[PDB]
Amino acid sequence: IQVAHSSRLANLIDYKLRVLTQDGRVYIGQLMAFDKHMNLVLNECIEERVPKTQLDKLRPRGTTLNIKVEKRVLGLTILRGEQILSTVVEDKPLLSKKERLVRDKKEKKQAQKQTKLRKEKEKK
Amino acid sequence: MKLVNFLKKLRNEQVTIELKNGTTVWGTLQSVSPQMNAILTDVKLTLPQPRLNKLNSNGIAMASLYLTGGQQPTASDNIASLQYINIRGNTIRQIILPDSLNLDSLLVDQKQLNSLRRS
Amino acid sequence: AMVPPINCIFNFLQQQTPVTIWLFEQIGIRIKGKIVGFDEFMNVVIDEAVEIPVEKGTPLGKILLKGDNITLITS
Amino acid sequence: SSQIIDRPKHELSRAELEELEEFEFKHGPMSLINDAMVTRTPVIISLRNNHKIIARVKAFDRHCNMVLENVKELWTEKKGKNVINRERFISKLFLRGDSVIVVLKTP
Amino acid sequence: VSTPELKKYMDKKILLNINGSRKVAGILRGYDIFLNVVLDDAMEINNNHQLGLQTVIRGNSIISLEALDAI
Amino acid sequence: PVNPKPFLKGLVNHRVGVKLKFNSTEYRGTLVSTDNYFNLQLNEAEEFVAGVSHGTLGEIFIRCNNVLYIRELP
Amino acid sequence: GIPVKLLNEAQGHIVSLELTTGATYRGKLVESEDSMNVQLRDVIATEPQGAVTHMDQIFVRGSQIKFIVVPDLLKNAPLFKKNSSRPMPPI
Amino acid sequence: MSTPAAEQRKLVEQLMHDPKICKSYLVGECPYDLFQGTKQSLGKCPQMHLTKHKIQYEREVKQGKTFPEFEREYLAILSRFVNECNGQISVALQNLKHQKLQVCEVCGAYLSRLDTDRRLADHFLGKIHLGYVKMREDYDRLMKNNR
Amino acid sequence: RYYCEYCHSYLTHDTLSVRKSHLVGKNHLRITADYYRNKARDIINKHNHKRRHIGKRGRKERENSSQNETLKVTCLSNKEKRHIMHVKKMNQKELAQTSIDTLKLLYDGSPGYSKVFVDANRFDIGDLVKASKLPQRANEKSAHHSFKQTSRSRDETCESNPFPRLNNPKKL
Amino acid sequence: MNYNLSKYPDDVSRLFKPRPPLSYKRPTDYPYAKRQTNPNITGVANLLSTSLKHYMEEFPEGSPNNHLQRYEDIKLSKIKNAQLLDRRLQNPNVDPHIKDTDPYRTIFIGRLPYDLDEIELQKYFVKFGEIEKIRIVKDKITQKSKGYAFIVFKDPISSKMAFKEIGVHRGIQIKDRICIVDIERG
RNA sequence: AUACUUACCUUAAGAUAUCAGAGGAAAGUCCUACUGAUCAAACAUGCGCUUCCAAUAGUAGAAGGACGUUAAGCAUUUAUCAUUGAACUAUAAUUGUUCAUUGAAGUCAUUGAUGCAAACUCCUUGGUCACACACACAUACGGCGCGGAAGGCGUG
RNA sequence: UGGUAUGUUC
Ligand SMILES: [Zn+2]
Repeated sequence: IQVAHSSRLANLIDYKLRVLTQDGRVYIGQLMAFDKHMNLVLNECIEERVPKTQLDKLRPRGTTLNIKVEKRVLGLTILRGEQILSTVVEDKPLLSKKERLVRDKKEKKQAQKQTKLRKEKEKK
Repeated sequence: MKLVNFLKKLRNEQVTIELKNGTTVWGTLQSVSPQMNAILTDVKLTLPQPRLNKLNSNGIAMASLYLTGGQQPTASDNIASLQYINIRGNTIRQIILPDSLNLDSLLVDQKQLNSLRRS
Repeated sequence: AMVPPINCIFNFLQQQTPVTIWLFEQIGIRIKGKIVGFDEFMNVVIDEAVEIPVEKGTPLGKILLKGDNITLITS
Repeated sequence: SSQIIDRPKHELSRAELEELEEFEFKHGPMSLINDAMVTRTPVIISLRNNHKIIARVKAFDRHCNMVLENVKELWTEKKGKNVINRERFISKLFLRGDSVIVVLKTP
Repeated sequence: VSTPELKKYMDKKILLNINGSRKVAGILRGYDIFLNVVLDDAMEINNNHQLGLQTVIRGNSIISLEALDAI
Repeated sequence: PVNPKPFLKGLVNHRVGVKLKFNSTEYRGTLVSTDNYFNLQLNEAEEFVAGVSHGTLGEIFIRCNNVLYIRELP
Repeated sequence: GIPVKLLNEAQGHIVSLELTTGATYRGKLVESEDSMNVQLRDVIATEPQGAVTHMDQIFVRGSQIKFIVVPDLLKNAPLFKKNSSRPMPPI
Repeated sequence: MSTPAAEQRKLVEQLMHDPKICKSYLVGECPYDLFQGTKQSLGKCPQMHLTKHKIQYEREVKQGKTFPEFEREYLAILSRFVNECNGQISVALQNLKHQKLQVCEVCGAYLSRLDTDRRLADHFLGKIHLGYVKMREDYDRLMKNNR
Repeated sequence: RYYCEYCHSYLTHDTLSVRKSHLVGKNHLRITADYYRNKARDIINKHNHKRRHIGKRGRKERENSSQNETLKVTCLSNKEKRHIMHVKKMNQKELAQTSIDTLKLLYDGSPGYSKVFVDANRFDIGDLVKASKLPQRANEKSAHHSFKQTSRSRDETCESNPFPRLNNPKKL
Repeated sequence: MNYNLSKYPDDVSRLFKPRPPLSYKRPTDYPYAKRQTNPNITGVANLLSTSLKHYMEEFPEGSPNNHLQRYEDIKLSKIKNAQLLDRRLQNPNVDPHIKDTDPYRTIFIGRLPYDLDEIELQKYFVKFGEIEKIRIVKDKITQKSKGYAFIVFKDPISSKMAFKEIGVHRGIQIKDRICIVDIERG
């Protein structure tokens, strides 16, 4: 997967991130929101960690290393920004960029209609 | 004077960020936030072994490199080559700058010079 | 009636009641002494301070103790 | 001068803030680094991860972050009896300010 | 900024873990906006030795403050 | 009845010993000037990593967060 | 910002939070603050080495939180909507 | 106010005989302070109030060397608000004289008999009503201690 | 400022008292309940298709379909499917609110019954049901409902109801 | 979920049914009491005898701080313009050219046209009083008329009304400009 | 819906690209449907640009899962502390060993945990597009069908 | 010159 060179964390809404924390744990999920303190909200994020028993297979010396990774499933979590260490992008969004544009124009139309209605209703 | 405004001027240059884990991030630098949130692109995370046999290394940062998803499975040393890393600012210990850039052009704060001419 | 902790430190000052100050651990000493003046940041100055390992420890005279370290102030 | 030092910073005007920053760098504790910036003498800086750097200060800052040239990093590594002195030369370096413990001006 | 919501825990016995190991139980008399707390008749649960007649705890070092009473 | 900021203003150009929180390292020296963050500048300072004195140090800037206490020396 | 407001959405619903010491807590979220201080009620508490107990209420200082897990329906909360229009605020 | 550290400094700076010190705060509740939060606030208290004077005053009462002309000063404060709002509640009773409504003096405002006990309990737990209640029973307690 | 996207309404400068008063308001609470009822209804009844990726059938496949036969398709009318989908949605709703509570009926006289099945005297959620009641500020609804509340105490012993069978029970 | 601590009815609170409880995993980091950065930060003075001497033999001269040079250049050019301003202020009584009769009759006019004349502006002042002397100031380096002139009238009351009129009416109509007028003030 | 009653509130400031040049209200300020250069955003628009897009001539396969089964798989390893009495070995206050008694805590698990490995079953995802059933290629390989996805670069 | 909230009356 290739990510745009000028893509800040505001562009990467709905991409699937790979957040790394201080205790060596990786959180993987769809990005929903972020903040000034850099504390995310992740939709289907699944925590992974390397157990202390599997860890010495990572130490520098078969061809490929195989690390059984203890993963827990949690859903719609908010992380805290103090713990976050770095974020990487794993997967693109579901919808295409064109199709995302179509949805956004549609939603702008529907919202403007609803507030026009709410105004003309409060007048009568 | 804030040196973050110095550091924002770099913006397309191969740096090496040495973080507080011990992990070093080598790569082309895109923007830097006002809290020193570096965004690098073509990065090569690596964790230097300590050249003495019995001394291990950071173990938590070994776990952090494997869990990034970019460690080459055949690789002997802890290196992880990954497009687009984003780094929260409090992690950076020091930033190894390139050899070539001239400091005496870059370190001129335009705003300090601005007020000092104005007053 | 509530006593806020500024008021409790100020009562320790005003009655000169001798305090044991628990610093946070991995340092491993405690400061006994009397509180002469305290800060907004909970820096305190201590007259006739003693430091104690974790009751034979050394005396310090009067110190300024930075409040980032202090864990308990007890009497 | 003294009155701007004593007053709380949320009250002070913008020009007073800039004035206080110049005053604390000129007549202050960070004035040490400033003298070594101007007199171009090396400083020894002791970091929080037990590394010692010897370098000249090209610029410094409110948080004690400093741009350094001709940086030389010295460190030692020990396991049991064994100890090794490792040293490294870097040409130009940014140093974030929170790692520093003590900064010494070389005579 | 905003004072913590501990108006319901006043004058009740409370156990809080200072740092990560110590556990101090006392009566909560007052609180600050940093979550400093001053509690009378403290004791350090391990045998458990009493602290003193009046203690303050810097809320930097408090993690959690469960209440061993009615609320 | 002396508060910490007047205590540090009182110790200006007086011998003081600062001990850092790490190794029980202490620097004994004369206090030149102090900040609002209580950054410390010491002149003609000596270094005590234990009771053991290792050397003499010309001028040191001691960063504000590291110091455990500052005491006035005899 | 949005994440702190999402924590305010979850009041009265079972949340699970893991502190920085390692402990896990799952209980109703009674009150939460802009600082992230949370007060859980009827809470099942798992200590770092694994022992589980029951607490009637707990107040955790929000500085110590690693993460909070809220109910799964709240992804449909309206604060996630990008395109949204306001009714022209009054005086 | 802004950052928490700045907020404390104000409190500690306030922690650290009558020319620059108000007496009404030092006896009991300063009636400037009590309904300053609500709409009927006359405004800010013009004489300075400190917590250190309150601790010194608790020390002076606890030692027992009380000085009652201070309480006469405080009673001289209370009489204005008592007589003014008593005139104003008789104005309320005149308006109620000249859909069932009743006038409550102990808040100085209207209630209904039709409303239930919990809404009326809500009104009885107010800044205005409790400032009034501390004001009034303190006034009657000072009067019976004079007599 | 504070704006409630459920209620779609601005308010003045939010203080924790004013905002906390708004969030427990009645109008706000019915509108918020409606919002999540509608979103749960949507994530049930969203009727949207996967993409169909259609492969060219092999000839060896297409002989054996020529053998079997066409098979008849049953399709309802418009009015018929209107009625039948109303009925099916109603069946799923009442089968979702169905709960099995027989074992509470069977133990209705037992000696420790009030402490386990009343659910207000339990030791785990006894305090919580007490806290859950409401402010109950409109008592006109309480006087409009003219039943007796008829609470079971915790202090019951087996002396009351000695012989359960003396006309007191009804059949299962 | 037998009970509801929430504001919502029961049907709404069943919609917020949580996930199952989290499983337990053994920690891989340090327990909270054992966390510390580095203690035994060794001393700084050992460097000062030996390692600093290699550094000075290797890098004897620091590179010049040319970025501070630009701040000092704008400071010193400010000081230089202050000194030239001191000189130009150094070079009234010795003025001579405006040292005709007494300053009570002398009105100044400024921002009048450099390309104006003597006689038309003199008639402009003669509108409001008899003229005794008139004098344009032209730059002694090169004789562009500076746009300022001194007109001494026969009477100071007429010159006062002249200054009033030709300044207070937005600056009197010049050949191509707005000529304010006042007293001499010298 | 109105109205009335109360109760709770009624605010951090400032800014909107940069540098240089000409003009207007000696130092600086402000401004210019002024003018250069740089930057950033949107929208069009291109590159012989780079990667990826599933058998039907067949019963497949690729990518990712399983909080799936075989499965008690196969191999290791774990299941309290203090007091008192009794026998007991012994260089020994009785250190070792066994039985009972009082007190103190005590996540469930031992069909667990941990290490290793394999088979099987099943879920989601995709152009299951068009023309072809073809003798190519050293400058190593017409990248010379239409689309789609994602980036790189350029112009307006 | 306001907002949200509360409950009564019609
Ligand atoms: Zn609302």
